[PDB]
Amino acid sequence: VKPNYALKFTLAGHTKAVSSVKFSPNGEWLASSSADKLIKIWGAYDGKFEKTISGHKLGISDVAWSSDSNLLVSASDDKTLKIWDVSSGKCLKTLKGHSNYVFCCNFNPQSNLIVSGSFDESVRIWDVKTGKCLKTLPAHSDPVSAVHFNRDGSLIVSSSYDGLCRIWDTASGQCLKTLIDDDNPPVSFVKFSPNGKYILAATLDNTLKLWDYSKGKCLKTYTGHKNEKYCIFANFSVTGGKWIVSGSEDNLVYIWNLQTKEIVQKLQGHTDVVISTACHPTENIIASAALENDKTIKLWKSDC
Amino acid sequence: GSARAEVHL
Repeated sequence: VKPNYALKFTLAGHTKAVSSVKFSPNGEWLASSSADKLIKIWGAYDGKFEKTISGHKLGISDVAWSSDSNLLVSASDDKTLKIWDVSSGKCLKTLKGHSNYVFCCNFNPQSNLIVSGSFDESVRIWDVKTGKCLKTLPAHSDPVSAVHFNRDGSLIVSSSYDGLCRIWDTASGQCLKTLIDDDNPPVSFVKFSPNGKYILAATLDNTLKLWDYSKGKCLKTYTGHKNEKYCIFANFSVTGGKWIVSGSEDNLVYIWNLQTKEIVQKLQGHTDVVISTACHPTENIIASAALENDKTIKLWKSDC
Repeated sequence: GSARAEVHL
């Protein structure tokens, strides 16, 4: 079986390249971050603009929701992360500690911690309540492209332009594993699978790979798209058919069958690199965002 | 405008 995603809405608003889009865990909203220093909230089902959240001094590279859909955390070129209360729009805390651009961020499952990756080549773990840095991990030898907590939050996976994917013990900060294949291209994105058994990793050699974390080996590879310059997000679509979703440097959204690795659909419409995609938690809905020459977000819907 | 929207060598 194959999906039939069709364009339903195009969201205009950001004045510069959009950097990331994420659906709230409760499925009510879509948050977007942009090089325009802003975060915008949109209705997940109707694509209707809700509000703008401002505060950062420079462009934003990533934004993420807390487990209860009440908070957001953003990573910016101003070298800070900001925790926001979505309902009030207030900046609850500004996390200062990184010495260079903050590139990626995420809350842990209980949302009491935030993990961040920066151009300073480190990974930091922060306490949400106090906004204080708990640990600084000398994780890589190049910018950290992504950071993500596993299902129970005991592990953190990080990726970097240095070509490595490393898994860290949240409590001790010890490097528990370094994953790399036969080549050393920059690793542009990583994240644990929904069940926490795998790690989906993107490398700047036009490849996505599904790794078995425990065994430390590559199980599947997804190819066919273009990705050699930007850190494009990738997702696990689990509402209908089990797919792998990702933007591409040819302005398209690619969708692969996770098990067979075959391309099942390509979404056309954006006018620039699709830097970020996200899959709704309960409906077969995909949100995609593009760079500078496009500046829009698109919502696609499928029956399966 | 932001690191992610730029190319890194």
